[PDB]
Amino acid sequence: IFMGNVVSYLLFLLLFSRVLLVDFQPAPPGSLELLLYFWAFTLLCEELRQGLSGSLSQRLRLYLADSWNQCDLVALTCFLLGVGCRLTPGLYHLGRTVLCIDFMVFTVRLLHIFTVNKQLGPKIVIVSKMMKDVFFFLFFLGVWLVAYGVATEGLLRP
Amino acid sequence: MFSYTFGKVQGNSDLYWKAQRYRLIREFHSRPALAPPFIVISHLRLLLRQFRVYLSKEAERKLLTWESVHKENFLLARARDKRESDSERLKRTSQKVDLALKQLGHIREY
Amino acid sequence: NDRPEFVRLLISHGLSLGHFLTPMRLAQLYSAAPSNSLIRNLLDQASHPPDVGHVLRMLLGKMCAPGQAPWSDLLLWALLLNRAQMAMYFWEMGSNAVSSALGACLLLRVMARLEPDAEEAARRKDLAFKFEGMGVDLFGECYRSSEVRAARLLLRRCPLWGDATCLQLAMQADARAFFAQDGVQSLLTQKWWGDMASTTPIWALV
Amino acid sequence: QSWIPKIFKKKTCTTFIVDTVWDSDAHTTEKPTDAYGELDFTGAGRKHSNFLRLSDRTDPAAVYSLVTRTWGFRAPNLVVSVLGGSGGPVLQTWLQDLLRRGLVRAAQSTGAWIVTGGLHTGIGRHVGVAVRDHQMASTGGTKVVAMGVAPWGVVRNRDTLINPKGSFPARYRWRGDPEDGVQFPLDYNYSAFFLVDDGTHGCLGGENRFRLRLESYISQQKTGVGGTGIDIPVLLLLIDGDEKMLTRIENATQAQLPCLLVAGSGGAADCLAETLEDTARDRIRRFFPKGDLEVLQAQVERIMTRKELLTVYSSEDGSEEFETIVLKALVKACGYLDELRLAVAWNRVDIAQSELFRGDIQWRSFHLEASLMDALLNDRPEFVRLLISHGLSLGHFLTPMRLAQLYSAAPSNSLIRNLLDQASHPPDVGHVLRMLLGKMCAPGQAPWSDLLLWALLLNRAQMAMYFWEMGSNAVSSALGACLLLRVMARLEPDAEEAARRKDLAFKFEGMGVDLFGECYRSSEVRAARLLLRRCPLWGDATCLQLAMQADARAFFAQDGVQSLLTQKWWGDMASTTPIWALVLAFFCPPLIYTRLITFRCLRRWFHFWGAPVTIFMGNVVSYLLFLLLFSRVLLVDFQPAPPGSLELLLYFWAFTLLCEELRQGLSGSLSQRLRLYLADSWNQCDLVALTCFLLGVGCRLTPGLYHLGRTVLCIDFMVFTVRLLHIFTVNKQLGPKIVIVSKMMKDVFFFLFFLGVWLVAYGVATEGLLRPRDSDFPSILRRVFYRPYLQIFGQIPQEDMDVALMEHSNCSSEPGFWAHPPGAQAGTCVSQYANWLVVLLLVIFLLVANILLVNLLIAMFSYTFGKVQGNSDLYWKAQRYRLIREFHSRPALAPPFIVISHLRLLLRQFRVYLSKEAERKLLTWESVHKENFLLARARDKRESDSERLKRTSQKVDLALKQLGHIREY
Ligand SMILES: Nc1ncnc2c1ncn2[C@@H]1O[C@H](COP(=O)(O)OP(=O)(O)OP(=O)(O)O)[C@@H](O)[C@H]1O
Ligand SMILES: Nc1ncnc2c1ncn2[C@@H]1O[C@H](COP(=O)(O)OP(=O)(O)OP(=O)(O)O)[C@@H](O)[C@H]1O
Repeated sequence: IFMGNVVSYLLFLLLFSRVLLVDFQPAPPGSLELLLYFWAFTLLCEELRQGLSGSLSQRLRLYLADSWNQCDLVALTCFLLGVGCRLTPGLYHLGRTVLCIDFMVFTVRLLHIFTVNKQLGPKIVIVSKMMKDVFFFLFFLGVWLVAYGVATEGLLRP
Repeated sequence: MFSYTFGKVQGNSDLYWKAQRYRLIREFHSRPALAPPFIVISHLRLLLRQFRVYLSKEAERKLLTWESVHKENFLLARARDKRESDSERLKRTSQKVDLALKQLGHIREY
Repeated sequence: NDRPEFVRLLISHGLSLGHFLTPMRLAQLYSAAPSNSLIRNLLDQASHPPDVGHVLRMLLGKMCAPGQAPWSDLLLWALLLNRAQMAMYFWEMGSNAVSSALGACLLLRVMARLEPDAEEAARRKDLAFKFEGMGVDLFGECYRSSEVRAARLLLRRCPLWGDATCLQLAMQADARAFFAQDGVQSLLTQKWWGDMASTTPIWALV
Repeated sequence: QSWIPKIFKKKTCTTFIVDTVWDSDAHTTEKPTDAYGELDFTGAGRKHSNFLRLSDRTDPAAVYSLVTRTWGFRAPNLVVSVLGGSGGPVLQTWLQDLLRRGLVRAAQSTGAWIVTGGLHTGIGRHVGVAVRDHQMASTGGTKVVAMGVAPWGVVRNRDTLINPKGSFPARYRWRGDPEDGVQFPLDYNYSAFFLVDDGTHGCLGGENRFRLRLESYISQQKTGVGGTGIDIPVLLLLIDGDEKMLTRIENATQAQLPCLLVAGSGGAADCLAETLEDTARDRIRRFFPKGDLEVLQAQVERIMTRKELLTVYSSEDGSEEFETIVLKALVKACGYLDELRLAVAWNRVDIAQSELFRGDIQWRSFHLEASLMDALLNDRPEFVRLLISHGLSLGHFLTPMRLAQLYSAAPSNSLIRNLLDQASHPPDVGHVLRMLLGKMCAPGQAPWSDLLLWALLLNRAQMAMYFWEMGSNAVSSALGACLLLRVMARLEPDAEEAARRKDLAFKFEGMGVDLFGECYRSSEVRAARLLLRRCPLWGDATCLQLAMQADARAFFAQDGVQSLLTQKWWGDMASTTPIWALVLAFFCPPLIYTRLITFRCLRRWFHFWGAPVTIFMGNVVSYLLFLLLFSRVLLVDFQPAPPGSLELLLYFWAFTLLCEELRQGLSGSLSQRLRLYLADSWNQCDLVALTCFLLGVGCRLTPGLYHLGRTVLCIDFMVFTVRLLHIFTVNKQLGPKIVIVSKMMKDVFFFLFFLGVWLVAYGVATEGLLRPRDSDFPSILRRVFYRPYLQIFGQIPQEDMDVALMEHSNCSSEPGFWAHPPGAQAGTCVSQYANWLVVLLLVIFLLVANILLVNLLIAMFSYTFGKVQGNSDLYWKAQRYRLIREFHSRPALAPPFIVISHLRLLLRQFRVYLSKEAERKLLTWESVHKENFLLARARDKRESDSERLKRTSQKVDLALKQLGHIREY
């Protein structure tokens, strides 16, 4: 079942990229875009089933307290928002942009899918423990960038 | 910093992954055998219709007796290991030297 | 009076525990908790004879909450009152040892959250770690003896703990040391491969 | 089980006679039994006993087989039947001390069965109290086994035991009833209960006949594995008693059962003891008032008739002297058994030491051989060590019949039993060794090697170690033991038995390492001769061959073996020869005759050009020149024209390389050798290289497929070049790091997986945002994967992605604003709707890939390197011998000239040899070093703080005993 779902998710990403890079036009949606809509609907139904089978309020709070389920909810919400924007005649480019970012959000869930895998799992969970070092690096880099960039811009006087 | 943190969190991350492996396997066992977008088929079934062993009493009794035998062996081994340590040997030697002193005092009195 | 050595000595000497422990005696045992203890607070809440069943239901939820020698009753009493040595003795004299160790770990970890005192919570967590270690050691012994019977012991439902399996109790108790031993991991691999052989190559599966 | 009622009966009365004589056998009918199974004493949290209601006329064989096999009771090494028991719940304190400290302690130490009445009254109650008190103040020792032979009819609340289907969890009411002098409960301190139903109710004494028959039957069984041991000793202990007890003693004496009478007890015990020490009627009158004198006197006379079966436990004797007294009661009954065989039947090595040390008796060779056979069969290494340290001829002891008996002592479930059964399609140990270790590795006078092989096959660690310590070819036997144990651990159905075999193999490998270290510290030349000699015990295999077969990396890793390998690597030259000197002599042959190379005309020439290091250097030079020729042909001489002279020379060189590979594959059954060759990764790479060379040459020779041949040969050159790493694996400097490199592939794969996911996400997002007009499939793949991949290496094309750096042109008919990227493989027109997001995505991509992923990979590499350093070094040290041997086995010529030597090998189709004197001297030297090493280890163990504390505790116990003796008087 894990292998089948991995293959299905890879094909879903392939279809998503095919629709995003080729089939996405200001015209009404075509067959492949509607197939992508149906596939995202089935993904949403699976997520809803998993949330139900996991009181209603306590279960919803449990679902919304999980970081990866927050990411999956963000993915599905952005997909819905981009589709709604695109179907509106005015907001086609906004829908394209939202769906472009939503593709990244969908793709980064391969790590969460393969967390169960024996080889990738421990290192994937180690990766999340490096964010404090990353944030220290970003803070020091931001301070240095501000100082150096403002000094150079002031010296050069463009 | 990355090298230090990696070396520091290696073992705890491995233990966490081992602990969560059961939940991941259970979750993959609970899901439909179909893959999307075909899962909707199975979903319709789950919309229309709405990791364990079972042992007989004899088999359960035999299994519990076997477990009790292993528990008693483990407890006996632990007790033997504690008794034969140097701390307990020294304690018993001190107690027996106290007993010898008492007997020597009794002899010395008369 | 919390004298574990005396109870061990008196039970090692001949004595019928099933005849000893009457419901009045069990009520007296539960009425020996300090008025400032967490168990006294829970019993007072459940009384809106003791209500140990209600306390267990509210602590471990359901399907995890729990004549003849009643070692399980005495173990539950000693766990609720946080008496480490007597709880360990009653575990050593009981029957469903691995599941009772996991359930004791779960109950102690649950009650350590409801502790107003940080030191009492630390004591409960220490006792829970000791019980988890006892379960790990006993399952290691059993698995070295026999893998099939160890797997049956791990996957059976214990009626003492609400028909919960050992894996469910360990997951609820967050007993990572129990999940980390080789027998449990190999059983998990065997369940992962289902009705196929765990040694099946990945390329063959593809 | 469910078969018990079919073979065990119960007696129910049919003929009614009022209280003319009720016969127990004539007026009763036997029916399938209804009371059998296990007992749970309700309320008490104790283990379940095993109970059986059985007829009075039940043969002891069936019940004994039920106890030993069905109920899982070990056969007793001794049976003490306790009789008598004066009326009164209170015994004399000294008698209670005798029952607890003397009887129960001895029963636990010797593994005996205590047999008495199982009821909670009288001597049964007192023995139960003794067992309880012993267990309360007890260590982690095995529990005492108690049997209660009690009448069915006086068992209180026995109706709860009746269930024809089998009352396995039979709940028994053992307390709470008013005390009565007729019915008594079952004492729960007893492991098993035999309820002898003779048909009566409330009558005592109907079970004595079955009890005596059972004791007599047990007296005829054999101890130990099989029926090889001595008859099980059965002793009757008598305390107090009455006239019926005198009848019991008379019957037991007539049944040839020794009786130990406790002096100071009372009637029927002090009476018989006083009569025995007197060697007449007043004693019977005072002990037995209201008893007819004639019958009692005649009974006492019949008792004294067989007075060699009676022993007296005098009041002077203490409890600690119980076992010894039992001994003096058993051997006196014999006059077959002796004290040594009894000490072996029990696990009492102290008794054996005391018996051997006493000088009044002189043990002969047949006593010692019998005891040694018992100790060997029963797995008693301490006894065999003690009996061999005592004088004994091992060559005379071990006969072929005895060795067959030793091999027939293996469990039916053992691996060795399975192998012996397979080989028997006397034992077939030779065939088993042949099938285990192959051939040329598979194995009067003291046969220590035979006993070592027997102990290794049966996996008896302590006896195997002892037989190794007593043997001769110690280093080779340790390596061979390690090899055999590692081989047999694969064929083990049980994982724990395989773990035990691997533990023993590690211990033997450590023993070999320690002994070779000792020998090498003593002398390097003799140690090298010992390492390189052929051991006829292990198929004329050298120690290096045994270590290679056993994968004994710890043996290869010690400094003496490594220095010997270096010496063999340099051949007939000095191991300290500089590498630059070797190069100078290689390129200037006459310089081998100068001071440059210190050897240790024609002979010198062959010595220099036959050394493995010189062959390695020559092959390295040849392979470098082959790669040079390959590159010259590939870059210059490769034309669609027919092949030239250099290309044909390259063809010939590749042919000679293929012939060398074929020779190595042959010299390494045909199918098994081919599978071995194809299971090696580097040989797979070499096969791929040669196959691609052939494929490219075939394509090029075809007129159509010239470019395909060029491409295939271009990749094939890379495959050939990367084999320099495999060539230099043998090198000392590069080897360990080369093998460390292969352990980084998991980190590499994690990096590639994370990078691929990030590349897919970022590239598809950027391609979607930019919307290039030249959206061909290769162009899309390029801009999705290849350009972001190059951004990781500093190739960041801002002008192709940042619209602010482009010229804004109306190059698209679609609504919106567009810009023209100058890049050739860009879309020639891109959207500028949300180009700030493209820039932000580039910033995030650089952060995630160039900073986070790369540094994470560095951290993972550092961790893995530190983790696998030592194991990689050990692996390289282990494989060094095989690499040196392989370079020694190959021709002294280098390709393409090797074909010359190959023709020779086609036309004609690391050891020392010692004389008998030199071999004997070397083996004696090795034995001297082994004995010194063993003595040093024993001294180190004895002088440790643990053993000092243990001896101090023992001597304080002795001092307490002497102080008690002083205090008594
Ligand atoms: N059938 C039995 N076998 C072995 N031990 C027994 C048996 N019955 C009682 N005992 C032990 O004897 C001890 C004292 O019990 P005892 O038989 O003297 O009286 P009781 O029936 O238990 O009590 P009470 O006097 O209140 O009726 C206890 O240790 C008990 O376990
Ligand atoms: N020549 C000898 N030198 C030293 N010890 C010896 C000698 N002969 C026998 N022994 C030892 O004496 C002990 C008993 O052997 P003993 O000489 O009494 O009889 P035996 O010839 O070995 O046996 P048997 O009585 O069966 O002929 C053994 O420990 C044996 O090793």
